Amino acid sequence: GVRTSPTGEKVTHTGQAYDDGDYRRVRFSDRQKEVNENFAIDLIAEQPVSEVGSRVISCDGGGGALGHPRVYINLDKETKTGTCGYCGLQFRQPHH
Amino acid sequence: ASKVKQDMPPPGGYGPIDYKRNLPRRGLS
Amino acid sequence: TRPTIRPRNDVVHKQLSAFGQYVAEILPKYVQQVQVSCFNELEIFIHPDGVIPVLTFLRDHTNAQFKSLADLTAVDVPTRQNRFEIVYNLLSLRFNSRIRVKTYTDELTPIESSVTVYKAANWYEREIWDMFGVFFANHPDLRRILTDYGFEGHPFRKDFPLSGYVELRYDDEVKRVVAEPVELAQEFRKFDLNSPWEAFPAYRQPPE
Amino acid sequence: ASATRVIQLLRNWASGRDLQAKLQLRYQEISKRTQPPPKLPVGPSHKLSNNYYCTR
Amino acid sequence: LHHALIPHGKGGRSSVSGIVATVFGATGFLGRYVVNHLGRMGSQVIVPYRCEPYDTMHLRPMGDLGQIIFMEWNGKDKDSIRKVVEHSNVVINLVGREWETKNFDFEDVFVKIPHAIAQVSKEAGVEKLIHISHLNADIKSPSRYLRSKAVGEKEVRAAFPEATIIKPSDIFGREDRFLNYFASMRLGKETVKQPVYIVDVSKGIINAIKDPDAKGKTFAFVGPNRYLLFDLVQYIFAVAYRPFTTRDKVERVHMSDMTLPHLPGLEDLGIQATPLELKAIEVLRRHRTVKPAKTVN
Amino acid sequence: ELVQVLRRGLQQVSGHGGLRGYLRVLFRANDVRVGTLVGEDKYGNKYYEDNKQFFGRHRWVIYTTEMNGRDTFWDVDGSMVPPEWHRWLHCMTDDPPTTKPPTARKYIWTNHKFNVSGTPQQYVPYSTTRKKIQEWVPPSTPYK
Amino acid sequence: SRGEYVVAKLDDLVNWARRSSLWPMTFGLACCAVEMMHMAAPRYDMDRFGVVFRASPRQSDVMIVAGTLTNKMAPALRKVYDQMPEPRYVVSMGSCANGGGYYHYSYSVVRGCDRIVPVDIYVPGCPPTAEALLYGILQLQRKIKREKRLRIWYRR
Amino acid sequence: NLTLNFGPGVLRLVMELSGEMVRKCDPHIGLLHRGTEKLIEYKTYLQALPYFDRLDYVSMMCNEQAYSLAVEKLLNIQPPPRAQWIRVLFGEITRLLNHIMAVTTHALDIGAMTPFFWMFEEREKMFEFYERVSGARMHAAYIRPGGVHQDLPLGLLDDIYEFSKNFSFRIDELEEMLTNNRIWRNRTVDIGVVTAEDALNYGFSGVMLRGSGIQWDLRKTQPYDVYDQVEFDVPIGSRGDCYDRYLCRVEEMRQSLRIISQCLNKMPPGEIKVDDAKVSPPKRAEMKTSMESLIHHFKLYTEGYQVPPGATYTAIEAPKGEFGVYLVSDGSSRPYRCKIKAPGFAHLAGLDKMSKGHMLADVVAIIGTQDIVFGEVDR
Amino acid sequence: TYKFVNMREPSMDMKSVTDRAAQTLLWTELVRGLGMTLSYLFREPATINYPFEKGPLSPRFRGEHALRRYPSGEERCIACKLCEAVCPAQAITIEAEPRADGSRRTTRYDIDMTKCIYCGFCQEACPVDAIVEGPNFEFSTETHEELLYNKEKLLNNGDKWEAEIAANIQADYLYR
Amino acid sequence: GTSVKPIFSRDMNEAKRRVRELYRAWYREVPNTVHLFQLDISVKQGRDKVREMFMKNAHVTDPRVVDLLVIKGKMELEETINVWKQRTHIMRFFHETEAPRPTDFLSKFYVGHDP
Amino acid sequence: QLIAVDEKLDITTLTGVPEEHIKTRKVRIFVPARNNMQSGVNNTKKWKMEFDTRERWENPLMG
Ligand SMILES: CCCCCCCCCCCCCCCCC[C@@H](O)O[C@H](CO[C@H](O)CCCCCCCCCCCCCCC)COP(=O)(O)OCC[N+](C)(C)C
Ligand SMILES: NC(=O)C1=CN([C@@H]2O[C@H](COP(=O)(O)OP(=O)(O)OC[C@H]3O[C@@H](n4cnc5c(N)ncnc54)[C@H](OP(=O)(O)O)[C@@H]3O)[C@@H](O)[C@H]2O)C=CC1
Ligand code: SF4
Ligand code: SF4
Ligand code: SF4
Ligand SMILES: [Zn+2]
Repeated sequence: GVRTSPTGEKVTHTGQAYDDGDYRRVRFSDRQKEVNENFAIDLIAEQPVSEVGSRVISCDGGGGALGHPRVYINLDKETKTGTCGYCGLQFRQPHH
Repeated sequence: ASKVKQDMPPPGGYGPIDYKRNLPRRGLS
Repeated sequence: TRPTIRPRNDVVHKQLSAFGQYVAEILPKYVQQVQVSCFNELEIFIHPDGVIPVLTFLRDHTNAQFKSLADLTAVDVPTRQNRFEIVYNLLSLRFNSRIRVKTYTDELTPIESSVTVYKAANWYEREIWDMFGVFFANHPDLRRILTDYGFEGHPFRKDFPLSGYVELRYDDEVKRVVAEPVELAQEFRKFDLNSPWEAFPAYRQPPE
Repeated sequence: ASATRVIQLLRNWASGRDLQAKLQLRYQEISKRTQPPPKLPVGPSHKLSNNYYCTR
Repeated sequence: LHHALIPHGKGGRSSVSGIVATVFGATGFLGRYVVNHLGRMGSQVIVPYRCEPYDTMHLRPMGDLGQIIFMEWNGKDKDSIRKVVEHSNVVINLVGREWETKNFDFEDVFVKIPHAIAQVSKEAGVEKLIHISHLNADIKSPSRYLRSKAVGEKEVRAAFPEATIIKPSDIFGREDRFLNYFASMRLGKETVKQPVYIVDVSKGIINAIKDPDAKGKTFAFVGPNRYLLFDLVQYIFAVAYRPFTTRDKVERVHMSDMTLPHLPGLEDLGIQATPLELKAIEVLRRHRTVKPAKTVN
Repeated sequence: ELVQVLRRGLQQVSGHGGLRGYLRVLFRANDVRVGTLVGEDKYGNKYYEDNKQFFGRHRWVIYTTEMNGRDTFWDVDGSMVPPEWHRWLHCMTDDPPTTKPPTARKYIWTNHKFNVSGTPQQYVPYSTTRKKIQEWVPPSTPYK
Repeated sequence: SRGEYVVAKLDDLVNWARRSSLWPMTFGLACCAVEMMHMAAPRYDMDRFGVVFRASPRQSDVMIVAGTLTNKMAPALRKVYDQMPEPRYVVSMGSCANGGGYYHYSYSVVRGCDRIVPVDIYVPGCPPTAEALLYGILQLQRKIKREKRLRIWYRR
Repeated sequence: NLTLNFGPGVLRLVMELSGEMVRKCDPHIGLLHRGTEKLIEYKTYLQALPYFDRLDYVSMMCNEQAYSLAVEKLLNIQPPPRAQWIRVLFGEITRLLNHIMAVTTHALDIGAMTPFFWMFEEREKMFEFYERVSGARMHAAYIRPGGVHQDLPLGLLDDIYEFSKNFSFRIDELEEMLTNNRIWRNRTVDIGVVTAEDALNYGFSGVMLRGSGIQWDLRKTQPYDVYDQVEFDVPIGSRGDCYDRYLCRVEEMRQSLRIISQCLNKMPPGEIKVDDAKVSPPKRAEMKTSMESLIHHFKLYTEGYQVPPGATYTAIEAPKGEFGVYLVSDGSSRPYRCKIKAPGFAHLAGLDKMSKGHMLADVVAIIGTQDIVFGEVDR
Repeated sequence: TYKFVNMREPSMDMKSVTDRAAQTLLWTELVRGLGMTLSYLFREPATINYPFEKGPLSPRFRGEHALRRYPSGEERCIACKLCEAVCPAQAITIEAEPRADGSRRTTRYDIDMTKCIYCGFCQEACPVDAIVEGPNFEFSTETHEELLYNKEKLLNNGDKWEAEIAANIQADYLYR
Repeated sequence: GTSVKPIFSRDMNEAKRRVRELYRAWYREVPNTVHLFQLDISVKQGRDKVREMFMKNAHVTDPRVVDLLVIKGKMELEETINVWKQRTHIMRFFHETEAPRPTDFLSKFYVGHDP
Repeated sequence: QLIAVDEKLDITTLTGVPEEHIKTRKVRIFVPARNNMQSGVNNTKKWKMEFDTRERWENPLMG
């Protein structure tokens, strides 16, 4: 989800953009500014929350040895969902 | 179930490999 | 001692210990210490005045005949009063053996040149002089061998900085290569890697 | 190698040996670029007991 | 001062000097020295070019990575001028041709292009403008060169009141058209010349950029000694060890250099002018295969 | 013998669609070998194989005459091959992307791009982090 | 008009001739020179492109810097570059020549050959493969094709 | 008696000649001095390994092996058997690469220049072997102080066998072009003659010894890895000149083929690095499933393993002679001192005495027969 | 065991001397070398037709670097700085902070390709397969600046080459 | 006390004599260096630079340091005479490209934080 | 055979260090303090010499 600066530059996923008074913008004249269009935060925000009938779930990111280190997530808190510290996937117990 | 599989020589080994110098004498006195 | 541990050889250990005691007995004027390491390497620590005698002995004695000079180099240890240690590695083909001879010096004490014992020493000594600033007396021609012409300092010293003091570029005003004080667009990143919790109890020093 | 019989004889006679027997260009006798997966055994320290690190 | 433009470092290649300079005519004689001086202290240089980039290749090693930016332009268009000077805080005009071309006569080169540069720079908020004219530029000159130089100087002053005007005499250097031109001939006694070294002019431009009080001033960059033409050419031929450009150059070289004592010079910018006797060998050694000319003070 | 070689030469002339295609391929790729077509690229590249040729010459690509925006009738380069055919063409695999295609991801480029150096589309480096130190802003009203 | 047409055609002819016979002199400083030699080996055969093997410095068109440039070596490289007749092109091959590489933070290494000479093509890799260097050479050919010396002269 | 400065792999040579004869020849080096030994002190042992690839860049895995052996000796561990067999196999392949380069470059400098292409095709095939095992064609970084980085791919041994069974004919074509040629013999026979005692005193090693009749080879007198389990012959010269050294190098190529055949037939199964996760990194699956494996991976790739304090001098029979390392450890994860011993250093130092009373055109032959690469000489 | 390379003494029999004289006067071995070159002229050359034909490579090949992501599109990098710590050339520069959703992510990930030695230590140090060395090797550049990669360039390289990268990793991960 | 091994000189006078010999040799060589390298400096300023480089070390009161300095200066002279240096090495003694650095307290205050 | 000189040792002129990196710097000699995040004391055994911190600035390209 890319945005645009008030000047006209694209804003990166890190939020970078030269301000109006910055001379460094001159590096982009007659050229382009390399920006990745796929924002990881928005892409991980679209994944559905998985439902599991257990208090503790395990996540390795999918693909077994091709994922991340296997971690265990506690789902006792009903206020929020459990989130993997590597992948960003979310888990919850079936409330109601 | 599955057994070990890695790069190994074939059973019976490989065929002899030539290494000696071979410069034949064409032949005329 | 299962398959991951390096096997040890007691026969070679005993033989090297015996030859070390033999050498020490023959030359007590110069030998200060003899050591055999656990991987069977014999080193002899000598006084600087005995560089030419000891080496000559080890080259010419019928029971040594260390005819090959494998390597000659120096090590810089700033914490010692005598800064530099000089290491000679010798190979004997008759007895299929190796030996190491160590001596020491500082920035102002000359070391005798061993080119008369081993011709191979010549360039090695030049390299030492180039990299550590150790002067060798009676060297046939001592001068720089690795550094640039007119280079100041000795870069293998510990207090010499990694990137030096000057860098080179081409200048179009004077139409030549010029040297300027060094400026790095990215400074070298110094890492603190040593952990607390000592690794090897066998090398622990007394708490003094 | 797709060389004619006359050319093969000429190159063999000029070289002084049989060249078709030992060609320096590679053909279908090399291994395939897709291979089955390996299994890759484990080492001797992969025991579940009698395997204290202080002994190795 | 816009924090990204605050000076940092020790004034070296990878330092930041706080100077963003657009140098028109950087591909010529004076331009290479100006760009080298700017880039050796870590300034950001924008080079407008109309020639082949191959002819600009010699300016690449003059700065650190990213510090030299080449952009295309043409003097007849104001949009290219605008996009070239948009982000600079100092603009230098070194544009000039010593002859007349079918697409650019003296009027376009010395009047219209400098006027457009000054107007666009003033519109874009450029803080400093430096313009080069000739020492002997006057309105009533018999030559169109100096006449157009004077008209362009007036129009640059009109467009940019805070512009710094630098007027120099014949410049002698390694790639000049004074000494090399006089050595390629292989009248006098009444023409007096006052030549100035190229490095002196480059340092003068740099110090004018750095001087805060040289805003609306006009400078005259001249050498230490005044020579008669005959003895100067005799000295040039002697240094080369050898026995002793259509119409405008002849008339400009036969005319005497004016004297303007009321104008500040190189010494007001903290520069000691280098005499020709120290650099004549450097310039003329390539023309080969001590008895310096008489001077009038 | 000689006659069989000449017959193969004329069959090469015929297998490129006649003299027009023969001259076209001869002047574009400096080669007139005929191989079996393995696959068609979405950008126009054609892929051929001939397992009777020796290793290294048994697979080749005839480039398209027009990629994303430029005429590539004469100006072709190795970076015009998309990654799947790039894997097949460098013999990192034995299987072309026709018999087994790559796994589909929504973040994979749907349009491949070649090397855009020396072009207004070239990459320009820049810092991606925010400003570290914030300056103090004076009040807009006078003190006296 | 015809005036621009003729200069365009002549410029195209001169560019074709210049890029169809590129004679390089190779500064074989370090291990990148091995891949340079592998590019001349029969598999790649640079000679088939019109690129002769080991041209003389007085008749060379492109300088290939292949290896680490030390401070002791830089004056010689500048001297050899200054000797070459125009047009001349420089190709930087390998990390050491490109920016210093593995020896970037060394007291005796020039941090990239572009401090000494202007560079036309940068070939990445430690070392670049012979195929990557061939790609760089073909890129230099396309760059030479892009240039326009007679059209600029006519317009100026 | 004039002076000539033959300057700019890259070498400067200052010589005094009287007529055609060479009276004095002083090499000036340092044009490729990169400060490798000082740079190594700022790296962990693993981080320092890839510099040995660039030391003698015609024989990469041999320098890798020498450094790995030194670190292994300091660590008091040993590689698994399969790793040792792989190491010796690739060391002999590397010897083949180096000898091809040396002989064909010698011939090209003399003026032959056809065998260069003929054998660089084979060199390209062995580069393919390097790339298939490590992903890189020359700067491989494959041999580590715990064994090797990765196991061989499933079809590599078959292709190595296929290559090695046709290489003897390529050597035979080389010999047909060079061995009995009267011009080559006149360029090489009785040129650069060195006696056995002078060679010993001047620090020569390898062929520079064996050409003079000295029966010495480090793989036979001080074997490392599995060398004592393979049989081969050591070629020995008789006149100590360039021609005998060329013959010796060709014969060592043949003996390398012999050793490679043996290595192919006796390759054993098992793991390829030491089963000691405090030295060799765990497998990726173990790293991603086990706590100890993750900790040891993290620590090995950030801090590195500590080496017990001590100093070793470890030497191997590299294709150019005795290649050695004096490695000093202070107990941390970074080496305190690393001195590299390169045989070309002593050989180039002896060039002056080897070229006494010869023509100017003979100095090129002596340089070629010394087998000099300046990456290892300058470091 | 040792062998003598040159230790043969020529026969003194009239026949041997006459054969050697015939060799000297008629140049027989030179003719033999000429025949070798002639035979080599008539065999097929080893040249491939670049760029229409390519050199064979392996799935292990180290080329241009890339940053990968999970199938959900979330990036794999979690800013552990292991690749930066292990890099022998100090070619990686990393800066990180908590993201707007509290995720551990990088704000700066730079690789200087003119310092990199392409050893592949970073991809073997990575615990989540984030940084990889891809298969591309044809990325020569006309300026030094375009070889200084920032995070956007590396993410774009990953999105460009993911298909081949995933196939190669699938082919080779059982050896890692 | 503090007995030390000599390098070349037993006391200060022998070291001074060696210094004078080295200075004589450099002074004799300067015009040849100026002519042979085709330098743009005069013989006068070359000899002035030689004198300045000698006076830089005029505070040394230790004979071992003095004759080590003399050994280094002889090495430099041998490098210059044999034309092992290039013009760039000779010209590096003059720093003609380095910008002047003010020793004034105010100027160093203005430029940065370096004392 | 022995000079028997009596003077303080000074090798400043032999080390090749530029003049302003001798009399302008200030070195610190200290035993480094234990990292408070950990309990191990093995890094508090030896003496360290370290120089005074100087200016660090931001590269205009790449930061
Ligand atoms: C008799 C009088 C002579 C006077 C002097 C004239 C000298 C001789 C003239 C003959 C020169 C021949 C030139 C023709 C060569 C063109 C080759 C053509 O095929 O190239 C193509 C087209 O290239 C250019 O676009 C063609 C421009 C060449 C000039 C066009 C017409 C100029 C003729 C005008 C002559 C008038 C001369 C007046 C002054 C004397 C693309 O090839 P290229 O891109 O490279 O390679 C890509 C590599 N691939 C194919 C393997 C992938
Ligand atoms: N004798 C002297 O040298 C002194 C110089 N003068 C003035 O000093 C200035 C610079 O001097 P100098 O360096 O010697 O002159 P040069 O001829 O060496 O270069 C002048 C610059 O202006 C550019 N230029 C010329 N014409 C045009 C045009 N029509 N459109 C765009 N750019 C153009 C040139 O670029 P390109 O090559 O691409 O055309 C060139 O880069 C000039 O204005 C000159 O008048 C002041 C006193 C005398
Ligand atoms: S760039 Fe890499 S491969 Fe080339 S010489 Fe330097 S270290 Fe070796
Ligand atoms: S490949 Fe090696 S040098 Fe390059 S970034 Fe990765 S670890 Fe660093
Ligand atoms: S790329 Fe991998 S190793 Fe590097 S910081 Fe990110 S997760 Fe860690
Ligand atoms: Zn997860």
